[PDB]
Amino acid sequence: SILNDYKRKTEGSVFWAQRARSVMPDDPHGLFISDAQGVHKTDVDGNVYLDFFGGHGALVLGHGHPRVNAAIAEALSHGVQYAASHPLEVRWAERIVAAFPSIRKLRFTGSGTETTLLALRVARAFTGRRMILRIATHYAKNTLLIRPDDIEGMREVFAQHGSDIAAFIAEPVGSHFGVTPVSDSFLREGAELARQYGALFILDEVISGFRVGNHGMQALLDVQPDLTCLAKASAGGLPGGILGGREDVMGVLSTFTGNPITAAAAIAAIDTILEDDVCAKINDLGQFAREAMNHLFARKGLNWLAYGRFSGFHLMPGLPPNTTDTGSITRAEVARPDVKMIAAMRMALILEGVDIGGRGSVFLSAQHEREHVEHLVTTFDRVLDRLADENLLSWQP
Amino acid sequence: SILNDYKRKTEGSVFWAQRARSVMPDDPHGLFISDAQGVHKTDVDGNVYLDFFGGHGALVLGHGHPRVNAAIAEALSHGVQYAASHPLEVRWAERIVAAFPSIRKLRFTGSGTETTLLALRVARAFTGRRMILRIATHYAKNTLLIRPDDIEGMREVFAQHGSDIAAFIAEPVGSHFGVTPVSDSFLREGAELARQYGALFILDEVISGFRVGNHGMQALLDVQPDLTCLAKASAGGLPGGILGGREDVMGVLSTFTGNPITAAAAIAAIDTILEDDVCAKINDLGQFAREAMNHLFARKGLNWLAYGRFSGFHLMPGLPPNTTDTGSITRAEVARPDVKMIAAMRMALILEGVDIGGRGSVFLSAQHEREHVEHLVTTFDRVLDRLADENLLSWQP
Repeated sequence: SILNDYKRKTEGSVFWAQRARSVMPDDPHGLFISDAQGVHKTDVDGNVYLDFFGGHGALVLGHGHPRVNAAIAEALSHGVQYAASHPLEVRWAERIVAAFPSIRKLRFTGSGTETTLLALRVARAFTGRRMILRIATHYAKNTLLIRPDDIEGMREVFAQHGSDIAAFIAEPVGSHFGVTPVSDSFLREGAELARQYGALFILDEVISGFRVGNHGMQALLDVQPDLTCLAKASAGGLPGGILGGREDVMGVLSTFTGNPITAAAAIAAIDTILEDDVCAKINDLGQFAREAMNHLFARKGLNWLAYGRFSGFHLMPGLPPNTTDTGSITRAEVARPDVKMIAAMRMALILEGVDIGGRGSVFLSAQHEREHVEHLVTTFDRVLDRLADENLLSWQP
Repeated sequence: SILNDYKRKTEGSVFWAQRARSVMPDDPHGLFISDAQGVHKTDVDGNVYLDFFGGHGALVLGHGHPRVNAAIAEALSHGVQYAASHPLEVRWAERIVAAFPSIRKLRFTGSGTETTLLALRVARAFTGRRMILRIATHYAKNTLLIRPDDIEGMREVFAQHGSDIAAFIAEPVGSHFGVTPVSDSFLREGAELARQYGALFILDEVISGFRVGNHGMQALLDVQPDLTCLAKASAGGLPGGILGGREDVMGVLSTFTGNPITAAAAIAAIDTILEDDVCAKINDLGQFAREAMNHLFARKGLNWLAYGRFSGFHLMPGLPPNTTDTGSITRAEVARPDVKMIAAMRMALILEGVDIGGRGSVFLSAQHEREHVEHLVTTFDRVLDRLADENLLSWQP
């Protein structure tokens, strides 16, 4: 079986998973990783994998890009781990202001989490209002919830509550870079409704920043958010966040200090992304990968769909591969894929030497090539056959 | 003047502060740091400072301890920046469970902020209750506030609201490691009130962990918190946090994955702290420093007080140095020190080659010695004379 093959391939991860279970809360064991470089990683058993998810978006340039690692090495040699005032942080900030037209002034934070938290406090401070509107992910007294793409629900929320809404906060593309898609038009209307009711619009660009393009998702949306949240690729793949925005709104900021090692990584990563035309190349690769996967599903006679935008894709078992409207995903109308099937899919991919994320998600990096995507297609072909072998596939759409 | 001497000593920091002001929200310029090692740091002008605050508590072992840096270097050479499953994270977790008797199971987080946030969500999940009790710092519909050491206010809060309180969360020693002191007895009573009303008790050990002793502040309090928050020294001085606690409460956990570089630093730092008896040595140094500073104030005829516990101290201008009850600080009865005086104090210390934190706070590390504390005393003697020179000191208690 897939499961027994997987356990036999990863006996060292089984060993470590047992030690982990004794000190952490509690289906099949996860993969313990010992090394990574480029677009490959190695587990504790010495198996090598082609990696399509390591970093969860934070590694736009792949594992250990030489320019980033050289900057980190030089910064480490000076011995400063934290500083509120450091030249590298200023140079990092200069890149962020230059990239995002809406970001006039910024503050560094310890994490993406602290950034969105700080953004809400700043919105409440600046407006004096108490309530925050956010988009529902699955379906907190000052939290209002709205389903993605539910324009009419959003209008009723503002009509009933708009004068008490400090801000509307939204992640573009969709939750977790598009697992639940949200339309650009829904974000633009929410920004307009926010302005008309005196609420701020906070755009969470923690994943989109320095991935979808050189000036953020907000440039693609033609929207000027009052506040922008950044981290991940905008921090060179290292820990830390950035809250940026309008001068007047950021003025309300007039324990985390600052991280010069992260700043060194961010300067090198941003310059490489700009110089090497990385966002365009991974956007093209993402479109190639979605088209190749949907052609594979069609070839095999399977009602699966590869969906998404930019340098990522996601899989929805149960929709036909020629599907163009992802509304049934956004509206949570598609049946949840069988959890045993998804687990076996992830295990079978690992048996073939490939790893992806979650229930079937992929990020592409600057170091992936079309040849790697073709290897993913060939591997998925075999994985689907093995799922069929174990009666884990359904064919009704 | 102090101010003009300071500007002349730090002209390179003036240069960088100008570039910083163009990209960040907006009294005197901060010190831009280029290098650090041991208990010293260097600014962009090449001035060297004896450092009593770098890391804000996170550097229990000083700047660039050789054992920690060797571990970080070895971990970096393998190229893995993030992993949910990595052997070093398991070994790090084994140290945390071994150190804290209350921590049976733990989850790693991206930051101290994410840890206290996650702790509140876990408390609400486990209890089903909506409200959180925390201690007031200066004097959020589900947030209840109580002043430090206000036992009677705490009882009334529980009488009026206790069945809806998911948790009482408190930082030991006091806000920012004792700037506003809170008594151990107040924490013990709050833990008892929490249990009796079905609320969880969350102890924020982000600063106390692996600083006050080898088994946390909770061992010194004889309290078994349901959840413990850790970061800073418990993460080897590197980014990341840890939420630990009771098996049943952590069971409610059954985007951050894990950081093997932080784990490498934490293993090395914890082992060094344990092996080298560091907590006892910096507790002794902290007591020495408070006594030496209060003797200095007495010698000079000044009504200033050095207060605090463990490896830190804080300064309260306006209280006599023989003061033993810090209740007037806890009750916010002491007048706020003049902001011009505090700024000049910090600048004058820098002119003498020393740096401290905030409005007069100090952390001591494993690499500080009594000789360094004596140099701080001698330097403060001169700084106080210069404050008097500029009519910045008041002598009424």
